[PDB]
Amino acid sequence: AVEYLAELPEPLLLRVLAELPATELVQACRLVCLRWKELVDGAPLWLLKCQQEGLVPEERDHWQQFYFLSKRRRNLLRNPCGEEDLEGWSDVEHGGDGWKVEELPGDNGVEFTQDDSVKKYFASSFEWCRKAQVIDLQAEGYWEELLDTTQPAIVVKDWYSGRTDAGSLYELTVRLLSENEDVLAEFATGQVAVPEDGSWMEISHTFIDYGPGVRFVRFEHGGQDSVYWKGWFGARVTNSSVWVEP
Amino acid sequence: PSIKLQSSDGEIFEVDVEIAKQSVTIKTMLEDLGDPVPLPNVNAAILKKVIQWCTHHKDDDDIPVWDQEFLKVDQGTLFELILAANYLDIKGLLDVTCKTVANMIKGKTPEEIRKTFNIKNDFTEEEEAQVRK
Repeated sequence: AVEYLAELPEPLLLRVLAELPATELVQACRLVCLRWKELVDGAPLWLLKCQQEGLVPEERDHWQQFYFLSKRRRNLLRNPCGEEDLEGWSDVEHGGDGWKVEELPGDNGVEFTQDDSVKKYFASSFEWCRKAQVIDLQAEGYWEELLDTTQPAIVVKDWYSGRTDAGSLYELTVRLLSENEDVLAEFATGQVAVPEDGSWMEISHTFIDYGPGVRFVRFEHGGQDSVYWKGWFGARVTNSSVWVEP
Repeated sequence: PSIKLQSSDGEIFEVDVEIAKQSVTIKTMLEDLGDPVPLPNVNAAILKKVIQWCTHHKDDDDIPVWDQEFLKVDQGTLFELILAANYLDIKGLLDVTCKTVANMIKGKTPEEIRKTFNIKNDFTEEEEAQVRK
């Protein structure tokens, strides 16, 4: 009876398996035979796929998990800067003259230093302007057992500023939500006074050890002027991001 | 600019120290004894195809078109080839030959891969599939 590739030494079978898409490895290859199941559930296969794809930043909480999280790491918010218009944003509250998308640097505002692929921002008016996204975590590639057991870091970031010729206010509320959309964790800023001098500010929060059951991230933020003028003198928001960290 | 090689089954092969340099294990065989260099783990048939691949890649993803026709060998010899490549430490041959076997598994069902590689259905309990994990 002839069995060649199969009696292949493990490090060499690993090289063959590493060539395959993680997705097939987990779904088809695992189901071939017990030797393959054990390899696919092991560290070395995935440690190999990680170093092969430059992901390596000895041991791990799960090398397979590291791999999927690393490959899948991306901003989960649609249209964070206004390049589409208000597209992708929901529960949009247009207070005063509403949100208006504008080009950087603003009229009486500072440049966006921290990343210069960012070219636009959303400007608020003289009543509260708000907008939100609800991110479905499984839809984005984060499976239940990862969410309930690993509970990987959910990183949330936002950028706000105001005009140098007008006072303004900013608000951010990020919620972790159950399958049923009950609230399991909440990061709220309260009302923040935007810097006087029009400098861009970054607000950042990482959710870790958040317990089991997290299925959605609700990102909400808002702005308004504190001088009550017609036009768009309120807080400017851009470059909002949400991602899961490997 | 010329070096003699001896396979497991006695046979001698002559090749330039230039193409016989891609094999890192025998490239390290200039120093440490510099009357062929004995290769106990490769037979003559395989050592031939090994120098042949190396004389095509003297100088020097999707895998080159020649290598594809070159690796149009039977299954047993592919196995022999990845072992030779690993034995001789020709990184290029190993990558391409493992790639070739991988392509045999690509997109196939468990049943289909057991058939093409004559692996037995090992499982004792119900084969429950995992998706993304």
